[PDB]
Amino acid sequence: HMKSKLPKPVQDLIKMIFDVESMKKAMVEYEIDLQKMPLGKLSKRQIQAAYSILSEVQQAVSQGSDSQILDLSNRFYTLIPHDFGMKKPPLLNNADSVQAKAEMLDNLLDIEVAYSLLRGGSDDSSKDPIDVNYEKLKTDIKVVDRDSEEAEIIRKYVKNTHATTHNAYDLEVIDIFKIEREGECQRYKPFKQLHNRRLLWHGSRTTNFAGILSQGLRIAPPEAPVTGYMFGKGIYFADMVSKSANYCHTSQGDPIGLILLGEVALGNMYELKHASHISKLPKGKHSVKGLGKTTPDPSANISLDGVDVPLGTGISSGVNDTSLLYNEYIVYDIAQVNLKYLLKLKFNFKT
Ligand SMILES: C[C@@H]1Oc2ccc(CN3CC=C(c4ccc(Cl)cc4)CC3)cc2NC1=O
Repeated sequence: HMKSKLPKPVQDLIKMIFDVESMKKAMVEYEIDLQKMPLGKLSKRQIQAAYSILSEVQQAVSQGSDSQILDLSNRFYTLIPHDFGMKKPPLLNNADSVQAKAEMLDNLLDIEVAYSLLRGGSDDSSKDPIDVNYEKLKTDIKVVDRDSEEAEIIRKYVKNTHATTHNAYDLEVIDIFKIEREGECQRYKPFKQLHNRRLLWHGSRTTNFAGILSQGLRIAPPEAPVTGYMFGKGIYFADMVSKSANYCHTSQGDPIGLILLGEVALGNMYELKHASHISKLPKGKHSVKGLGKTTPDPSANISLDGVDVPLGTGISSGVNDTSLLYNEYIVYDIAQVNLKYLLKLKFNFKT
């Protein structure tokens, strides 16, 4: 084949995210039986059916028996075969059960997209599959020069926002990509001048990124239990790189991860200290801010192409009795996010 003219870092990026073995590895991590539910059998309608049962389970939890909880638990495992042998799976009887399975199903929606891109489309042996797969993403991906101002700013953001309670590892930036998803700037237009636009982190596991690049960040579907998420069904962001880096789920067994920087239009924030499982905002609000005990120092704010970058070192917010150590930001309209960069990071585990 024609061997591909993309920069090496972009080629390695494409390789990372279309890797089928990594998809399978995520699936066995969630304890999915690949014999009964293989990658090629994953479907949106089965995932949705499973979210519905999970909603039924949330119901029965909110209103207190181990009798009835069993039936519902079993129905969930019927739709998403798990790896338990001649079994009796564990009972899904609490809110952690519901959170953990909802998060798993969210992930499967991204994995199904990646796999379906990989298996739809056309097969031409005279083309580099790196080029073929790049094209499937409908995203322009550039290498940001190590020496530019934007790279300096981004590297300072990484450097200053690593939380002390997340110090079992530290981070090196391997590559910085400037990314532009087709149509997304257009989607963003009504928000592009809202007040309180901010450049924020979103980390995810590398097997989500084909999904994220091809479809954007998305909100969980109507079947998903709103209770499965601390601030209900929106798109979540952090201002501390280490908070988002934790969602990469890297390890000694795989210490390379990916994390996004997005322009997020926050406008009038609804400030909350504790769980609130909503699907719509009260009138007048554009986002939720989960108030952290620690914040990047407000006076160290820098502007990048007109957007605030909260890269100050962590100081006390002053906020008293909060469920959150660090800030969280949630929007409930996909159109309020314009993805700007993708970082590839090395995690150095100090354990
Ligand atoms: C700070 C922020 O917090 C997170 C919370 C949850 C995730 C995991 N993602 C997994 C799957 C998602 C998804 C996929 C497809 C659809 Cl259709 C809807 C939602 C979005 C959520 C990551 C983060 N990362 C953070 O940094």
